[PDB]
Formats: sequence, C-alpha cells, structure tokens
Amino acid sequence: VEQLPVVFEDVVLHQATILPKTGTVSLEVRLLEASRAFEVSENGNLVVSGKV
Amino acid sequence: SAAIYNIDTSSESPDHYLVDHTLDGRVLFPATGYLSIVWKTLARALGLGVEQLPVVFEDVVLHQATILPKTGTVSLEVRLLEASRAFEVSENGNLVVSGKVYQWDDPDPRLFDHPESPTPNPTEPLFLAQAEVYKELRLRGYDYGPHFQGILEASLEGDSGRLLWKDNWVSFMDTMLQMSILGSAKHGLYLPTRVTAIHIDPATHRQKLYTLQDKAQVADVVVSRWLRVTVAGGVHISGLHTESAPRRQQEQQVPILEKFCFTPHDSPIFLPVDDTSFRWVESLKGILADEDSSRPVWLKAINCATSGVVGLVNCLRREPGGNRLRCVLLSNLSSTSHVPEVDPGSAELQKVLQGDLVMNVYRDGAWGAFRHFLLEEDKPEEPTAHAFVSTLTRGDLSSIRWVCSSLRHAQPTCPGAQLCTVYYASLNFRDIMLATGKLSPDAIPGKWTSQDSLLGMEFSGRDASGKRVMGLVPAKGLATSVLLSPDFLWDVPSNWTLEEAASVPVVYSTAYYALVVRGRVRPGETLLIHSGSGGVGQAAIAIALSLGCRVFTTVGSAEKRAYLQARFPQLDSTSFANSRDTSFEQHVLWHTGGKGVDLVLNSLAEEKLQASVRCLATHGRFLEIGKFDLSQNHPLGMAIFLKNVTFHGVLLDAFFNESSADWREVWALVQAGIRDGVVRPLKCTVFHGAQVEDAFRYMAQGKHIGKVVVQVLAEEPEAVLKGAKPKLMSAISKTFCPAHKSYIIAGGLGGFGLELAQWLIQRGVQKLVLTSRSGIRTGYQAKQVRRWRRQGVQVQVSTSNISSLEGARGLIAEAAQLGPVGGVFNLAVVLRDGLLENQTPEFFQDVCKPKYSGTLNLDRVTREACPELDYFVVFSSVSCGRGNAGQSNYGFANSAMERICEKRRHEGLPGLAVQWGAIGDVGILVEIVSGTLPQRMASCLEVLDLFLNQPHMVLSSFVLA
Amino acid sequence: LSLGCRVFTTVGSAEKRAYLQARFPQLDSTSFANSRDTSFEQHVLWHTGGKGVDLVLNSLAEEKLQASVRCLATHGRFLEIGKFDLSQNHPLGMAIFLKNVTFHG
Ligand SMILES: NC(=O)C1=CN([C@@H]2O[C@H](COP(=O)(O)OP(=O)(O)OC[C@H]3O[C@@H](n4cnc5c(N)ncnc54)[C@H](OP(=O)(O)O)[C@@H]3O)[C@@H](O)[C@H]2O)C=CC1
Ligand SMILES: NC(=O)C1=CN([C@@H]2O[C@H](COP(=O)(O)OP(=O)(O)OC[C@H]3O[C@@H](n4cnc5c(N)ncnc54)[C@H](OP(=O)(O)O)[C@@H]3O)[C@@H](O)[C@H]2O)C=CC1
Ligand SMILES: NC(=O)C1=CN([C@@H]2O[C@H](COP(=O)(O)OP(=O)(O)OC[C@H]3O[C@@H](n4cnc5c(N)ncnc54)[C@H](OP(=O)(O)O)[C@@H]3O)[C@@H](O)[C@H]2O)C=CC1
Repeated sequence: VEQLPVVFEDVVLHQATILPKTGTVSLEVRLLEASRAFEVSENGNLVVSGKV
Repeated sequence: SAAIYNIDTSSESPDHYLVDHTLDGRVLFPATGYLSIVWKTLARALGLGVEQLPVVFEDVVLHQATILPKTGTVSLEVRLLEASRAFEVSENGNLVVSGKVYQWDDPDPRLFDHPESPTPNPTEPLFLAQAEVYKELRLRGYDYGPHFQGILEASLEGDSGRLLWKDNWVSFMDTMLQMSILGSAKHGLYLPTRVTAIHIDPATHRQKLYTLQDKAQVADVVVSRWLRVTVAGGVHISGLHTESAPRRQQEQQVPILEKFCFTPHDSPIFLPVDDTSFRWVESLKGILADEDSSRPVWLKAINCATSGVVGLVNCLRREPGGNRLRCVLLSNLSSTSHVPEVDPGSAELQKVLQGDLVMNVYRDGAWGAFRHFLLEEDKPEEPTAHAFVSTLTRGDLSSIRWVCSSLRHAQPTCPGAQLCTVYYASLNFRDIMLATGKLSPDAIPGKWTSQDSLLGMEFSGRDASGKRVMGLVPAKGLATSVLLSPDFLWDVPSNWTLEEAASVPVVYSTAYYALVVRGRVRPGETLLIHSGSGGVGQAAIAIALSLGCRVFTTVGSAEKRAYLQARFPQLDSTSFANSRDTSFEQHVLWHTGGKGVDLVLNSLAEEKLQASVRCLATHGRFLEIGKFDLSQNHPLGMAIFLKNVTFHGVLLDAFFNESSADWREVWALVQAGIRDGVVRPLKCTVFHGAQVEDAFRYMAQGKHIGKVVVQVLAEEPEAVLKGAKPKLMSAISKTFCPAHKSYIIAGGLGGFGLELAQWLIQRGVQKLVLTSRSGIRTGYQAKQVRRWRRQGVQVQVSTSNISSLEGARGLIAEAAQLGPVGGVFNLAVVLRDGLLENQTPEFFQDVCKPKYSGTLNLDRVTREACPELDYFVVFSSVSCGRGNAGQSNYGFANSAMERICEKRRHEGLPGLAVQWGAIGDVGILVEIVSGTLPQRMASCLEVLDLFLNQPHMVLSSFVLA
Repeated sequence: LSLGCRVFTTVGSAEKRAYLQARFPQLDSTSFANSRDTSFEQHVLWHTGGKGVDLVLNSLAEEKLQASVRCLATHGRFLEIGKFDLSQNHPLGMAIFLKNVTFHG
C-alpha cells in the first residue's frame, strides 16, 4: 500500500455500514482492472462503487 | 471469480461455428457471443442453466472487436459485480465489453409481442429469400457463413422475417442483428457498439418457436425502427446502436487489369463460320472426329468482320482434341470499309498456313492476332473545370488527389440551387479526421454515396452572377465549384479578401449558433472557451468580447497565448489557461471566485470535458461542440443539473437537413456580425490548390493557428466578374452521368445488372431502363427497383428483347421517352454450357441472341437514333480472352461483342467491351474458377469506373491465385 | 394546449386518464400513456412516427427518466423537474446530445 500511489474516481457511497458492538462485518471488494473500477459490498448489497 | 472462456475455432472445438462469422475477411467474435458468454457466467454464478435463466442486459458497450485467429485460442475473462449488477468481459487485460447483466426476476411474455408495422406490406408474395438476404449482406461486407445464415425469409423493407433456430443463442441473436441492419439505408460494415437493453426469456422463447414443413424450428422476427426494437422468439433487443467499421485496405483483391488489342506479327480442312445459322458447328464436330487429317483445321470467317471466332478458338483449344486439331481462326476483321479485303483463295492463305500461327486476323492490311497487354497503372487525368479533393485510400493523406466532379458531367440548373466557383476552401477539423480516417464518412448527416467525398465544409469564391460570396456547405467544399443553396451564402465585404473570407462561414456560424442561439449569452457573462486559439475558439472569443463578456480561454502553448493576446487585447493574463491539462478548471474556479463560468463552449474530450462541466456556475450553459464524448455515449453525472445547469449538444450539421428559419436566424446573426465588425476573419495559412496533401498534414500536426485554406483559384482584382468560370485543371477522371439522360442496361435485372444499375445511380443516373425477358421475379430485384424508385430515379423494367431489331428499337424508344439515350450496357446473357461434342447449333443461336444479335441491334439503333450516346458498354468474359472448358459458344458470342465494340470505337462512336473474370458475391458463378478467384463487386465497380475513362477498345479484369 | 401543441401525458391510472380527458377535451385517446412503466416510451415512439417529442417535462426517475430521454427528437428539450436522479448523480448517456438535444435541469 505504501509503495502504490492510487487514484479513486467517481466514488459513490450507496449505504453506510454499521459496525456491530460485537461480531464482524464482512466487506467484499471486487476489482475490474480493465474497467479500472471497484465495488464494495456488505452481504451482496452495493455499498461503495467507483473507479480505482 | 473471473470465468475464463477459451474460444477455440478448431474443427473439433464446440465453438467452430464462430468461423462462419466473418466480417470483411476477418473472423470476429459476435456481440451476441459476448451476450451468451455473460449469460453463461451469470447462470454459473446463480447456479442455474442458461435455458432456465431469464436475463436482462442493459447499457451493453463493446469497446473493441476480438480477432479469432485461424490457429490458436482467445481467452475471454468475464467478471461479475453482482451487487451493482454489472459485468466486464476483457481480453488479455483489455476491456472488451461492459454493461449490466441481471436475472429477469419477473419475465413478462408481453414484452415479446411483435409491434405492429408502421405500414402494411404490399409486396407480400415478393420477399427476400435466404440466399438473397445473405448475398445483400455479403455485398454490404458481411461474409457470413452457413452457421450464421439463420435468416430464411425477410420482407423487402427488412422490418419482418423468420430466423432459423439451431439451438444456438449466439447465431440466433446475431441473425437478429442482421435483420435489424438489413433494412438500413446506410451502406458499409456496420457493427454494434452499444445496446440499450436485451431481454432474453428462454421460457417464452421455446413457446414462440414453431416448426416448418422442413422440420426446422423458426421464430418470427420483427424489426421496428420506430420503436428501435427487434423482437424474435424470446429475445428483445432495444436501443441497438451500430457504427460503421471501416473496411480494411489490406484486401487481397488486387485485380489484374489488361488491354485486349490487335498486335501485328495433313490434309487441310476448311470450316466456314460466316453462316448466321451456326449449321457449321456440327461440321466442326466432324472435324473433331478425325485425328490425323484433323491437324490442319482452318476455321475461317470471311463474310462478317464481327464474326468473333476468337473466343470460339480460344475455348475449343482447351477442350480435348483442340490442340491436336490445331483449330486456328482466320478472321478478316476490317475496321474500316475502305479495306484491302484480302482474298482467302490467294497466296495470302498459303503464307498464313506456312506460318502456322495460333491466330490470324486481317486488320486494314495487317496480319496479326489479338493479344493481352498490361494496362498502365497511371490513373486517367483529364482537364476539367469541376473537380474535388478526395482521399483515394481512406486514412492516407498521401493518396489525396483532385478527381473530376459530378458537376462537369451533369450541369444542374434549378431555383434554390447555385453553382459557385471556389477560389479558396478552408480545411476543417472534420476534414482532417475524414482524410486521416479517424471519422467515418457515414457519420456526417446527409444522403452521401459510397464513392462520395465529403472533404470541405467551407468555401469562398464567386457565384454564378460573379458576386464575391462565401459559403457554408454540408460537404464537398474542397472543390473547384460547389452546388449549394443561396440560403448558405454571405456577400464578402469589400474590405475583405476571398482568402480572408474563406475562414468565416463554418467557424463563425458554429460560434454564433453555440453562444447566441443555443447558449443565449447575455452581455457581461463570464464565459469559458476551450481551444481559444482555434477557429471556433477565436470566433467565440470575438463574439463574447463584442458583448463585453469576461472570457477564460484554454490554449495549448505559449505561442498561442501570445497570439490570442495580440489578436484580442481585451484579454488579460488571467484570461488564459491550459487546454492540454485539467488545471484550467482550478484556474477558472480560482479567478471566478469559485462561482463558475456562465457558459462553457467546450470542444475538449474525456476528463477535460468533465472538468469543464465542473467549471459551470448556477444557471450555467454547457455548449458541447466536440464529438468524442458525444459519440462514445460517455456517462455524465446529472447532479450538475442541480445547479439549474443547461447542457446543449451543439451540432451545426443539423442545419443542412432542414434549412428552416432556425438556420436563417444563425445566417442573420453571422451577417449582422459581419456588418457590425464583430465577425473578423481569422489568420489564414494558404496552400496552393496544386498541393492539398501538404496542407492536410500541416494542419493535422496541429501547430497551425487560425485557419488553413487551400487556394483553388487566385483571386483576380475585381468586384463582380461576369465570367467567374473555374480554370481548367488536370484531375483524375471519374465517371458521372447527366440527370437528364436515360441509360439502358441489357439484362439489368440480373445480378451484375442490378449492381451496375446501383453504381450508375450513385454516379448521377436518374433515368434507367433495365430490360429483362422475365421481368421482376426475385425479392432482391423488387427491393432494389423500389428503393431506386423511392430515391427518385426513373427506373423502367422493360421486356423488349434486344435480340430482335424491333425489340431494340422499342427499347431505345422507351429510353428516349424518359430522356436522350446517354448509355447502353449489354449484360444480358443466357448460358448453354457443355463440351463441343455435346453441343448443338441451337445452343449457339440461343447464346448469341443476347450477345451477338443483341449487340448488332443495339449498335444499329444507337447509330440511327442516338446522336448523344456517351457509353456503349458490353460485358464479355475472360473465357473469350484465354478460353474455358465447355464454353465455346460463350466465347464466340463474347468475341463477336468485342469485335462490334472495336468497330464502333474505330469509327468514332463510343465502344467498350469489358472482359470480366469470375464475379464475386453476385452473379451466375455464385448462384476458384479457372485459376481465378471471384472478383468482389466493389472492386469490379472500381475497375469499371477505371475502364469507362480509357481510350482502349477492350479491357479485361481478373484476379489470379 | 394554449400554444396549440401536440401533448403526450403519462398518467398512472384510468381515473386520471378520464379526469384529464374531461378537463382538456383537446387531448385525444392517443395523448395518454402510462407513467408507472417504461411503456410510454414506445407509445410516444409509435405516435410520433419514431421521431420523438420536441419537449419532455420529466418528473419521473431511473428507468422512466432514461425512457423519457429516449423519447427526445432531434433538437429536443429535456426539462428535468424531478430531483431523485439529479440528487443521486445518476449517469446520463452523452449520446442523446448528438441529436442536438438540450438538457435542462
Ligand atoms: N459542433 C459543431 O457543429 C462544430 C464543431 N467543431 C469542432 O469544434 C472543434 C474546434 O473547432 P476548430 O477550432 O475549427 O478546430 P481547430 O483545428 O481550428 O482548432 C481546434 C483546437 O484543437 C486543438 N488541438 C489540439 N491538438 C490538436 C491537433 N493534434 N490537431 C488539431 N488541433 C488540435 C488545438 O487547440 P489547442 O492546442 O490550443 O488546444 C486546435 O486549436 C473541432 O474539434 C471541431 O471538430 C467545429 C465546427 C463545428
Ligand atoms: N457473373 C459472372 O460471373 C460473369 C459475368 N459476365 C458478364 O456479366 C454480365 C452479366 O451477367 P450475370 O452477372 O451473370 O447476371 P445474370 O446472369 O444473373 O443475368 C443474366 C441476365 O441476362 C438476361 N438476359 C439474357 N438474355 C436477354 C435478352 N435477350 N434480353 C433481355 N435480357 C436478357 C437475362 O434476363 P432474364 O431475367 O429474362 O433471364 C438475365 O436476367 C453478362 O454479360 C455476363 O457476360 C462476364 C463474366 C463473368
Ligand atoms: N424542480 C422544480 O422546480 C419543481 C419540481 N417539482 C416536481 O414536480 C414533480 C411533481 O410535482 P407535482 O406534479 O406538483 O406533484 P403532485 O402531487 O401534484 O403529483 C405528482 C405526480 O406524481 C405521481 N406520483 C407518483 N408517486 C406519487 C405519490 N407518492 N404521491 C403523489 N403522486 C405521485 C402522480 O402522477 P402518476 O401517479 O399518475 O404517476 C402525481 O400526479 C415532483 O418530483 C416535484 O419534485 C415541482 C415543483 C417545482
């Protein structure tokens, strides 16, 4: 991470993830490198979209 | 995650059918192939089968075409973002297809209900068969194989038909796209690039399928261009967008073009072929019966000089026994009546026999033969006053030449149209893109022919009355003369020069339309102009400063900054930003107090566009005059419209389609700006008309400031010249036909007949008389004829047989009823093949009725009552030139036709015999031959255009292997 | 109707259709489509001969907004009256502007 300068573009936050007091929230990050895009989902629900 | 698909086109591979999806000599992966591959990936993700997964694609974008090599495999990676419902097909890390794919949760069968046609089909009995449909598609450039030949029947309009279902979704939806593009007026290789929506419901697709008597499952397809949908079975393709992919110049069709010209140098059996009843053929068979005494066979024709036994001998040599029989012609082809007329009963025959030549022809005292020579590669250049600049090969500035215009062969005179001599023509950005190939000619609005050159959008010169004018034209502005409506002309003021005025129309009309008509710019409004040093940029600067508007201009260099400072002293140092970077946005937002700019005249692309969107203030107006982001359907965040922002797509070209009062408003604005001094001509870099190529590349390099102008004609010192005629210049000859003349094509309802008729229509023919024995039978013929009639062409389908003299007279009279006969084309043919052994004189008579007797009658009637005839063309075969097995009669008829044409040309009347080889995509050989591939029809038409402007009597075109 | 214009009104009920017809007799049966689905698009594209409408007064959102955009003719004016798609920064395909279309927020 510290060796990789990065650019995010058109980042959209579709919903807010509430971190529970106990337990764990699973976040799925999927990269479309050719599209230069990314997606962050909680339980198959779109949370964050944009390009990276 | 990433589902890999190794597309292999080998015979054993399950995807071998993709070899049959060929688009201009290349095997392309279909867009519907991507649809099916994404469908498979989504079914795998959901753990379903494709047949059980109703799916919806949305905003499908094809970013590149995948090349499937003959040897090897191509890996396509499909990645799904299920949360965002998106997909991504990539090849070797390069994005290929993008869009949204998702399971159709509630499949509605009513979606796959065929929309009602806008009008009922009258020609229900006459439809386009499968062979006709795919011959037309192959003409357009789609070399589809049997696997993708799924259209069995289609209507003439192309709005309905039936698609054959081979349990293959790729082929089915590809034929759906083929049906969609079948009724497309645009010509060329159109490939899909975007689809708005694609709903596939296999559940109702199975129900929609029905089986014919052939026991093959078919589905009714309806293409509604009004609703922009295509519905077939359980597939609904809405919002399909196709762009014209340029055809690769690496075409193997490099035809061999030749000239057929006269070149001076046991017991004999004499065969006289001068008989018109062909009763000697059986006697010739008797000559083939013997072996030893048949060696000196002398086949002599002494009565008719147009006997044409040359092709007979050439073909008979190929047949068995011809070489042993040594069949050699002794043809007395005397071109002029005052000829020696050598007697064959004298010592001349003895000398000919002693020579034992393969052929002997007597031409006005010369004992020679007929030989093929290589045709000169130099294009025929002629002195004309009407020529235009055209790129001979697309994308190559080196192949930029002046070619004869349609105005010299056809002079139009009608109200509302003016022919203006052009002294100066300004190169524009669109012209550079067209010449460099970055812009498709079909992208320009208007009815443009395939051979039409659209270079030039602006001109200055003198109208018919001699008044000094400057004009805005949709295309063809780079011509020595233009034909434009007077509504697109402005008088050049006395203080201006023609060179100075050549830069005003396009640039200032664009700026005025963007700012005043569209942007509605008010005085004192802060305003951003992209590429201010450019033409449209400079005009926008002038207009904005005329209103006292604060102007921020983006420029690409310090020299352009200095030029803009000197040209417009009202611009301070804070009015200039960089156009090659995004930093201009910050600059603007720093110098406007963060509010923004009221207007943004933007010609920049990609993020530089988006930054220009960010520069907008509240109630801002974004005038997009660029095209890259517009053509690519790039996304635009609509939150900018929360600033009360207006977004105008400013296209001036839309003024050439209607030319209503909306254009008159812009014309009045430009005239007022000229009168008020607001409109000031830009700096012009002038290149002489003799060298337009260097101007094109110089402006392509982009260092030019202002405008680049080609000086077609130097401006003589005067106000209104009475003459104002263009000067004569040497230009490449191009065949064009007057609109007031009628043209006859014998057998014009045939394949080559229809194609040549279409080519003539593209060359300015407005009166056509296609004669055929059987009339209109096939759906393709009816479609072509009705399309030409709707185009405004007077096409007459006659049944007059040129074989009979009375029939030819009636045909010529019917043509003269439309207008004076300017050209007669003899393509009528009947074929009676077979070796000389199984040949009968009746077959010779039938084969010579359209070609031999038909050309006799055409020549006679044209000589009698066609004084103004320009073209007398007949289509012979290379079987005449060299010889074909089992086609002796065909060669004889072709040689007779060639003799007729040679005699006609020697006398002085027009005469042309074209020795065509195997003809591709159309004809008799399609419904490797003799070592020659079938020449594709586009190449055939190009070669015909070359031949029609040649002084040689007979020429041949054929492609070797 | 004061300007003598052809009008295509999208309503989501039959009672709304009847009320509009009674209120504006100049509207005909072909003047009404459905505002609860994309279908109105086709209706417009059928009754304009595939040309489209000159002006769109759009208060709908999402796929209905996209369908309304697809209803624009050449030199068409799209007047966004709604705010959901504006507030959400939904992407708008920048190819309708190739039809000399002006988008009004
Ligand atoms: N919508 C419409 O109807 C019309 C649109 N146009 C478009 O408007 C745009 C501007 O018009 P126009 O001023 O005549 O184009 P010009 O050639 O006159 O200049 C446009 C600017 O493009 C910049 N540029 C950057 N790189 C290049 C390059 N390699 N070659 C040429 N130019 C380059 C240059 O400015 P810089 O380097 O300073 O950035 C150039 O000044 C054109 O792209 C043109 O296609 C034109 C007429 C009508
Ligand atoms: N296609 C090829 O491969 C080659 C073609 N050519 C030349 O191309 C020309 C066109 O032939 P092709 O491409 O095969 O097109 P077609 O053979 O398909 O059409 C032939 C046309 O000839 C018409 N025809 C024949 N005789 C007469 C007549 N006496 N009066 C009116 N019409 C007649 C026929 O009319 P009907 O409809 O009544 O039958 C038929 O429509 C021919 O001159 C041929 O020599 C030369 C070499 C190769
Ligand atoms: N941007 C601006 O300047 C202004 C915008 N507006 C916008 O105009 C749009 C409509 O406003 P307006 O016409 O006055 O509202 P109305 O209450 O008069 O009706 C709005 C229409 O929207 C439909 N509709 C859909 N859902 C509902 C719902 N839950 N409740 C009521 N109606 C619904 C109805 O038509 P149908 O049911 O048949 O689909 C209804 O007729 C709004 O989005 C509003 O934001 C209003 C004023 C200013």
